[PDB]
Amino acid sequence: KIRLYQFLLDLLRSGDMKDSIWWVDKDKGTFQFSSKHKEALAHRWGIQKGNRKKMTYEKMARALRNYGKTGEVKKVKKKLTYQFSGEVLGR
DNA sequence: AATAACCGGAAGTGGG
DNA sequence: TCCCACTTCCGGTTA
Ligand code: NA
Ligand code: NA
Repeated sequence: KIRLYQFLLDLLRSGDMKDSIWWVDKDKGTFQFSSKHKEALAHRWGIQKGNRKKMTYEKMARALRNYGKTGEVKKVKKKLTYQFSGEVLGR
């Protein structure tokens, strides 16, 4: 099953949910969620995963924070903004 | 207060 | 057995 960071990177590449997520500076790997439309993207993540409960942005971001230590995704000090690692961007 | 973004410990679920 | 990669729940902080 796909990993959350890859789900997000794939969305950014495909542009299929452009109103929910977008690059801030794609060269740096920085991206930002929509305040008003992030839940639709979270819902899609849960359905793609086959999870028992409805996925929420709160729970999705709880998972995102766990990447801080290993480094795949880090929180940026900007509203709803995160950053992929160079390794994630390359791989 | 109402709303929103952000936080993480702890325990549960999946598939190795 | 016991870690993976989250998920779910809860209580919380800051603006
Ligand atoms: Na929020
Ligand atoms: Na603010």
